[PDB]
Amino acid sequence: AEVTQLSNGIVVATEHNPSAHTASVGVVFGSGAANENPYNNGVSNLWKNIFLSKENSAVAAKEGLALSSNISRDFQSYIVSSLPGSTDKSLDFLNQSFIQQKANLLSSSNFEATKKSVLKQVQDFEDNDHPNRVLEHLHSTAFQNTPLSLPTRGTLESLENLVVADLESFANNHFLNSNAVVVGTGNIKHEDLVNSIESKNLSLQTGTKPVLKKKAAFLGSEVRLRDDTLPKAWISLAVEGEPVNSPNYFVAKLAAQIFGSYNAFEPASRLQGIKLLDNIQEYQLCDNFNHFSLSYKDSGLWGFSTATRNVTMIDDLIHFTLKQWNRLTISVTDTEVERAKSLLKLQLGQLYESGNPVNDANLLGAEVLIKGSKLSLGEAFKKIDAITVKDVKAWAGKRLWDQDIAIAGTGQIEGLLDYMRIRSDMSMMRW
Amino acid sequence: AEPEHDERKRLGLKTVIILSSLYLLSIWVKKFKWAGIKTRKFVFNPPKP
Repeated sequence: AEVTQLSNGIVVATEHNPSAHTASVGVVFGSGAANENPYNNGVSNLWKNIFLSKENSAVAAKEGLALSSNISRDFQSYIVSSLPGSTDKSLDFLNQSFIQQKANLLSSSNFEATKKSVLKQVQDFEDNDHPNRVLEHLHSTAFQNTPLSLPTRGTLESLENLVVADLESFANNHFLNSNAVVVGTGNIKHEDLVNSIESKNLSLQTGTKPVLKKKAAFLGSEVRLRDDTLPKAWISLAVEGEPVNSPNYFVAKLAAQIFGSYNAFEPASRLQGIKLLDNIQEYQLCDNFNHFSLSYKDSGLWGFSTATRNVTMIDDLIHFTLKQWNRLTISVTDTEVERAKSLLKLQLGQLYESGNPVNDANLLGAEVLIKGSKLSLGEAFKKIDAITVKDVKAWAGKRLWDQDIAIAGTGQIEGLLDYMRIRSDMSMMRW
Repeated sequence: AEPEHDERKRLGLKTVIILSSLYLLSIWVKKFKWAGIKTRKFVFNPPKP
């Protein structure tokens, strides 16, 4: 439970844990899909793919190292996992790929083979992963003509028109030192890693800063991807949520826990202490749903996603769900809040403390890049337990009550009513 | 023949003012409630076989 972070020439962040069996090392840059353009959209995802290319991956496999990368909206990460003893050989492969081979990975035979793979990759996503496809379009319409609208995997049209030069241009503008953080998770000590880093000098493009842009903004709107050939309807609906480092960061996440997630086929899920379940189970309004409180640097999204085969009652699904959310402003109970606290801790714990260091790296990296530090799991619980019904009400009355929404859906959505009908349900009539 | 004349025209004045306002007002409310539909936009991408 130690969050150590020091700065020499580069900012080093680590979180050591005795028993772990393995150690993960990697660099996390403060720029992701939110930094791209509509035309070079997908460059970051492309970088990730060559970094994991058969060539670069085989070089690490001989050495007994495993590679992992993750492209997000606000950040980007390249991670190498190793045994606690080879904590130095991971750094050799890291530097060898970001300075030495930052020209060998970009060969005309490797690039074309990779491009052909991310194309079949992004295509497969759009053709079959409907729930994530819908969630991606939700960001697209909610944050249209703004940084958060760009999809992480990039679009097919911007991808196929991408060249080696675009990779370089992005790398020379974002893979900078002032826009990076070296992260180490597993079991290795902070002093053990910082020494191996401060050993090898050479700045390489120091003092250089990444380009600036315009602030992200939420726009109440919708995108309907109707497709009657699909056997279900997948929808996602949300309001402007909370950005990371917001006073209500936790109040929002708790609010989403109150309604939680559901799976009609799992006996135990049908028994949860969620009032909404009394309404949706009678006629089986859906196969599943899940609420979320997505947070990013400039903004976020609070809402839910759902999947259903009850195509003639989608209006009841949306109506009952929105009536429940109305409650947060006027009648949420003490016990609902308390149930949420307990469940929020359990989920927040299971995330922050998993038996996998690669997840730890992403969580640590993403946090330190935005606030310059990481809030300890024990510190979070103190904030969570401090939330009162009055807090949730004040939050809901500002973020949910009579506020614009963003909608996205695909499949048999003929039954999903017009925007104004959904929007009207964001409140209730009163004397 | 028309003993209600003076009073009738006075009531008409109030009636016409209220109704005129209600008319102009409803137009505005209608346009607002319809803005999402009126400016709605479609795109077609022919499905592959």
